[PDB]
Amino acid sequence: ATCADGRTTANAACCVLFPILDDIQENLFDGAQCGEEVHESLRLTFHDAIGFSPTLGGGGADGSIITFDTIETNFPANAGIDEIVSAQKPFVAKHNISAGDFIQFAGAVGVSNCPGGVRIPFFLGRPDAVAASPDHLVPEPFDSVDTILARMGDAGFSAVEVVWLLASHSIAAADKVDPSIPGTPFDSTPGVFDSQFFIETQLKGRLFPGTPDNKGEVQSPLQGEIRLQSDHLLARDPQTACEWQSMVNNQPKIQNRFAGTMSKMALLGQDKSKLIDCSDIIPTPPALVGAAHLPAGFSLSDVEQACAETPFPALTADPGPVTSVPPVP
Ligand code: HEM
Ligand SMILES: [Ca+2]
Ligand SMILES: [Ca+2]
Repeated sequence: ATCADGRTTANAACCVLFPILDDIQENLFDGAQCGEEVHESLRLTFHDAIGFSPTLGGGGADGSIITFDTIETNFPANAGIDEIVSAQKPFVAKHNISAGDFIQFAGAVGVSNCPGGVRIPFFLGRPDAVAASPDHLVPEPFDSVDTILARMGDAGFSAVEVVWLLASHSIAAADKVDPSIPGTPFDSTPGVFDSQFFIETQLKGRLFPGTPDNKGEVQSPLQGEIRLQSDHLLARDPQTACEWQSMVNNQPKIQNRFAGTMSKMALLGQDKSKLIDCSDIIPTPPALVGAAHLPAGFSLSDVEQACAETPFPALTADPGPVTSVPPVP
């Protein structure tokens, strides 16, 4: 079909997304960048969609975290979901689509801004949220591996699918894990969608950045990087360790699995055959910047290998001496 300004798309219903793309790129993503706002909106897709259980209830990706912010925003697990929700609300009100659609749309666009990023399939027509999500549906970093895999399993995800989704921590920081150091990223290149997250979580920890005693934090191998307790355990648990390691220096797999599982996540509580494919609206991501590497000063011996069938790949270390990682601006 051909839309108002001559831009085209497969299905005419998708035309409404064009002016919304333009607005959010300029006014939410600070000029189509891969910074905080993108990170924040990516997180939001999860906090929305994961509110779904065949036993416990919840409408999955339905925008209920926005429509029922008052309730959900005040779940312990949704700490710091405030700003994101409050930031997207004017766009939701102003524009032409449901909150469920907007949350996933912005997330997908946001990802497409990150170097090494991938186009996430996007479908239109989620109806307004019916009710709030029930409590206890959002995984926390201090949840054990069994609790995390059970919850994600209950939502519809296998163990390997969890690992694939955690590629999101490649473009991610923390504000509330250690409040003393807001904006501390989970890997060295928070503005690039790459495998550094899967590499650097496998390294032997060295120190606590910021303060030493926080719920859901373990020692990080790098100053200016934070390691979630959960990610640390997932890189090493027999259920997830080998798949985790398989992501290392494997950009095409990372892109493929992330796009596939994100689309599955975005469809939680929904029906693909009852939506319109609006995937061609999603822009083309910039190519990957940089190659897989150990941090400077590090070597293979600093990797705590935990995949029983397959050894950790050979990676070189960055030229020079050990160094920190700036908080996310
Ligand atoms: C599976 C268990 C998971 C746990 C326990 C977990 C935990 C966390 C925690 C504690 C933070 C920091 C929040 C803060 O203190 O500010 C965070 C950030 C983030 N999470 Fe995860 N997460 C999980 C899975 C996921 C998934 C499936 C996605 C999918 C998109 C995701 C996307 C993000 C992003 C993009 C950020 C960065 C937010 C920012 O930098 O502003 N996470 N996560
Ligand atoms: Ca929801
Ligand atoms: Ca990265």
